Amino acid sequence: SPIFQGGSYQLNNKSIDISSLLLDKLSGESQTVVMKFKADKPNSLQALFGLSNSKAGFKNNYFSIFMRDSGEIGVEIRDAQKGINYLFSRPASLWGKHKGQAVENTLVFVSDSKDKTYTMYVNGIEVFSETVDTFLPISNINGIDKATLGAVNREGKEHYLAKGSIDEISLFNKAISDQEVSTIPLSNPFQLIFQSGDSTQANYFRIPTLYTLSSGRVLSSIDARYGGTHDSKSKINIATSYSDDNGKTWSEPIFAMKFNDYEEQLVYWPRDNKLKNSQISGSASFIDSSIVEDKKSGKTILLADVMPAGIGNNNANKADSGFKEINGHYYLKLKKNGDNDFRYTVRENGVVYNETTNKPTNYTINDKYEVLEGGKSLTVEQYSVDFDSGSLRERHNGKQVPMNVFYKDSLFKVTPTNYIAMTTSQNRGESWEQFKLLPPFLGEKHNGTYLCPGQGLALKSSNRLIFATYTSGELTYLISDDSGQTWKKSSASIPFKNATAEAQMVELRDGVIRTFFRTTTGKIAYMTSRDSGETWSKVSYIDGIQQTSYGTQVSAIKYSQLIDGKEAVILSTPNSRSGRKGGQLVVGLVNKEDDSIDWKYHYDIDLPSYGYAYSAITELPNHHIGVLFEKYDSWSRNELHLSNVVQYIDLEINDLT
Repeated sequence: SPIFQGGSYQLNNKSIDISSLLLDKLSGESQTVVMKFKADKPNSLQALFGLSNSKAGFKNNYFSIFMRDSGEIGVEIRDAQKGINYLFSRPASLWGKHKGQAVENTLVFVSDSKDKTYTMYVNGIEVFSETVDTFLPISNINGIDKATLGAVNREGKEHYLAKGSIDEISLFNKAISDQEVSTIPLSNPFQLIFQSGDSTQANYFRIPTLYTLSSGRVLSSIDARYGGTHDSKSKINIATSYSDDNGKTWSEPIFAMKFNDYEEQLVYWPRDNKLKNSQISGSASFIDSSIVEDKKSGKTILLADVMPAGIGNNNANKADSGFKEINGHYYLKLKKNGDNDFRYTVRENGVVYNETTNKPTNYTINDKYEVLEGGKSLTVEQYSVDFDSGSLRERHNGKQVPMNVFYKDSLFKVTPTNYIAMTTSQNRGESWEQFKLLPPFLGEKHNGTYLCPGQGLALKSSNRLIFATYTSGELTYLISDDSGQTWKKSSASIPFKNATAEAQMVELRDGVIRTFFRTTTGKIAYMTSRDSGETWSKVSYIDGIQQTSYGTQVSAIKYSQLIDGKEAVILSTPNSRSGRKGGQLVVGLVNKEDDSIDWKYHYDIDLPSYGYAYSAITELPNHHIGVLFEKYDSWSRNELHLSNVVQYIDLEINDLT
């Protein structure tokens, strides 16, 4: 079926000409390129493949498949006479190295004249799909006379010289279907747990977690993000999946926490500069999850932040908890439609009580935070979103759903601020219970704290459960000794105002906790408790790892085995002062005399220039390490709204050292 096939070409800053093999075979208006290639030391911008008009006066007449040392992939399709200059790309589409060896990437470009569409897949993932009104076949460019590997020949000179290798290349005079694409063999160093088109119906995912349960099951949680990769305000649900075989295969995702005020739509969110900041603005959401397992009860516990309709971090009421204190007890406040003030509370058995007239109403709130009148369920109409009119529209879709107090159309509404909720599973992640709000920890006039995403900590020698959270000026550890039925706080002051101090904990020895956390200084910080978390030391910093000024979540575990005769801690973080890239696992050996850590080994996840943001790590039952991570720069305004960049890998200790 192919018109051309070649192999083992080495690109060392000198192009290979293949004109007399390929050019005379190109025909018709549809084509497909399949390319298996390695590039572990790429130049800044380099072409892998070129079709050009190399004659003087025609320098803007070519097709190329190009890559950047940031991991971006794209095509150019240019014809000066037709007036067409197409450029399509997506960042963070590529792999560089895995376990000291160059990764073979599989690229498939489809040029389809019947539908007027250009489609790119890398490593089995669709990275762009672009329909045009004036279609330009790649073979139909005016005066093409060269086919080149490792450059584009423009006016006689090699432009975009490449470093790398093309192990295999094939061309077809056909636009192959999405069915035929799925049958091309792949050499992937990674797998997917959550992905576009699964049961969540979210097209985006952020904020991975991983935790190894006592049965050997590995559980993962994540943000299922509907309106692009934007934080709240937006539509976001919390989804989960588990593996019963050391991470080799994963279950179909379910919801741990979800709202029904807006539809679950799989949407292609715009990436152009005019529309990319569009944000879903009338929906409730959840954001940032954390997991722990409780030994005594056998329950699995998951917390996440909760945002009412149209609320997120920058518009949330900072001077209000959402609760009223009436003699040491806390009651959720509510505002009725037509009132200027919060005149109601939710008392015992969900009774809506009028604070102004001190009388109970005919309304109640159920365990699901839904409103009943005289025992009868009230409803609201659902919204859906679209870009059909050229901008974002949010509108009623004709479907009735239970009236919830976090919803925009509810007769009774909560304070517009941030909350924390918990759910539990009694079957290790196969189903999740209805969520319950946690109470305020810092008083009536203080907004909720922010949960640190990743793992809670279960102390080895006791029944103590701890979840780190942050707020302005401190880490607020939430402690429960009774399977999450009651909670208390433990504050640890930090020398930063308004930092995103996302924290993760390890147990060095019984009752001894070291917490590693994100700061605003470009260094990872730490503090120790020898108290089982009652009291905390001052702050110190890690040398040998760099972050940016705004910083990035760091994951941390205590390994179960000795390395070079000593106990070991493993950290996962970007190691770069420029952006969220240069991902590492760093292995530290503990000194038994003073609890200091000697960071002795630094393992390269991929190339220094390739994206790496938030991450999850766990020791798998077989002593391997599982890593689930954002493989892109999640801060950059150039890398927003990418699908299937949250990816999973498996490593062994001997790879790291």
